[PDB]
Amino acid sequence: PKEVIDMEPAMDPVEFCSEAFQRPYQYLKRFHQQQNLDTFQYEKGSVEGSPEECLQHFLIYCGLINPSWSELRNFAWFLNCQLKDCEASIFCKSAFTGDTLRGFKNFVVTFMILMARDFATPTEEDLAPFSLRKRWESEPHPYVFFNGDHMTMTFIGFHLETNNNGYVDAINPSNGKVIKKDVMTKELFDGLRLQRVPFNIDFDNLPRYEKLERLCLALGIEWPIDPDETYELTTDNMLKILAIEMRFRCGIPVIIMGETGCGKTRLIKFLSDLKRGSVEAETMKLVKVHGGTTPSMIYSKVKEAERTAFSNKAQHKLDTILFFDQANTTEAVSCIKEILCDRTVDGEHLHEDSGLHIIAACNPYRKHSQEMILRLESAGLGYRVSAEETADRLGSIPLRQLVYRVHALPPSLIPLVWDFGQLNDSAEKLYIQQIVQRLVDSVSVNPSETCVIADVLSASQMFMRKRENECGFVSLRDVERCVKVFRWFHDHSDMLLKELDKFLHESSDSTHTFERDPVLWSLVMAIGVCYHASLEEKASYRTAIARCFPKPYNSSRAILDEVTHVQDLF
Ligand SMILES: Nc1ncnc2c1ncn2[C@@H]1O[C@H](COP(=O)(O)OP(=O)(O)OP(=O)(O)O)[C@@H](O)[C@H]1O
Repeated sequence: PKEVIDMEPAMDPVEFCSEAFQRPYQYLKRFHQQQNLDTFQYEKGSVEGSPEECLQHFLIYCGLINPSWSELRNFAWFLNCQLKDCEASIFCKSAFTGDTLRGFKNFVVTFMILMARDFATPTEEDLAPFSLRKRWESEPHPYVFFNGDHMTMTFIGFHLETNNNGYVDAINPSNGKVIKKDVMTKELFDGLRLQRVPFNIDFDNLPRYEKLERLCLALGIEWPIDPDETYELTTDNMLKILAIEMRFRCGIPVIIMGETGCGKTRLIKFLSDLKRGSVEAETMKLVKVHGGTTPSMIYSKVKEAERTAFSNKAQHKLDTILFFDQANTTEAVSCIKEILCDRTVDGEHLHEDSGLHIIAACNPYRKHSQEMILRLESAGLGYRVSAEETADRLGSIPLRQLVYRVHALPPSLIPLVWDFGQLNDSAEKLYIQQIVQRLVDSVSVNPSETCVIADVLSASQMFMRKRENECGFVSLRDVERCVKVFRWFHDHSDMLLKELDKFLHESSDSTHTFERDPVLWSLVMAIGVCYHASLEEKASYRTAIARCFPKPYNSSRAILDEVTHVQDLF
């Protein structure tokens, strides 16, 4: 649109005449100039508005400098869905019968623009179109939703704090951000407190049952039941799940941006089982996408997913989900593009009344450090094909040097990706503790040493992050692979220590003739095998992990001699 307004139609005649554009444009027409929206809107007709001026309105309220037609379509579709929920609620009639809820609808549209800023506004030289992430989940995500079945709403992701001029402003939790001055009138605030709206709630100090009730209301689930409670449900995860649900229930394609460390599959499975509750039908459908996947199997799997989608919907009245993990490593990433962006599989249209939501993932596009590139090229014999002559690149850089071998994400997906988070390590250690308490089975193993195990796991993870390069971003993937290693080492830690003492007695002096913990030595083995085995700067790791170790192995020499002794034992 930005490059047609000057020289000149532009809008689709059948789409302007559609409600998905007429309703947002009608509301924007009434709101651009200042009129009370108490009048009855959405006549189920076509207003005397022009497609050109409609495009002008959506441009001046889209904010981003150079929007494609896809981004305008996303904005308008999202805004239409949200205003449809607003009209479906009895709050317009609530204001009519209250006669003092004035200023409610201007706040409604302003907050709509805010959450649209959230949703339909994203944004090395060749990685610049991809790695340049202006907004992360470490940003304000003000969210409001209208719960269909009942008459209670949910205001998540922000706070309402009394302003100095008598008003109430949007203050984000855990810090001070004073965005959106003068958004509402105090009569709306009074009517809201008359309506007992759950506004300005810090969800970090609310019970699991109550937060699940808040979700089920927000997720529109009636008679909620709690399917899983072994996963911590923080505020940011709530923001993510509501973001996904809004995205795929309004119509926006939902591509997921994040690294392997972040928990994405777990969260979507959580959402799917919350939607399902107790039916035995297969709702979530994981698809493992990898660097040998060709379009035939993706097309076939999507077809079978839509088949099982009819199966679920027609005779269960349920909504299912199909998921793709790291759906970027395939040379057929664009196949995922036509699957999800324009709703067409292998040239065949995907039915909106079938009942199915497609969610795909993506890896972050970032080049390795030159230090580990030297490490790789020096791994004995160098690579067969050098970088200048590698055919499978994305730009001027081979996939061999990237942190994930990921091909160029096609356009019309860049305006769609949105990051889940970097796993800031504030909740990393808690998840590690949960894993090490769930899968170690330490009912009677070590009442307090489990804290030490989790802490040294987090310390090693921080060592991995506190270094310019990493193997493959094995964050929260090597820990859930090494808890099992630790459990195995403890399970056989009985004859191992006996053989250790025998070997050290029959082949060494009295220095290695001391008792060792069945756990701490097992911890030394787990760190030696999962983490200390791979990296080539082992001295630094030995000196930077000896801190979290207790008295027997306070230094690097102790850890090294223990690992070497066990290798010699085997
Ligand atoms: N002039 C227009 N007026 C209204 N909507 C438009 C206009 N042009 C495009 N759109 C909207 O843009 C959306 C995306 O466009 P479309 O799928 O044709 O993109 P594309 O350029 O073919 O995609 P890609 O290059 O990613 O394959 C369509 O669903 C359509 O509704």
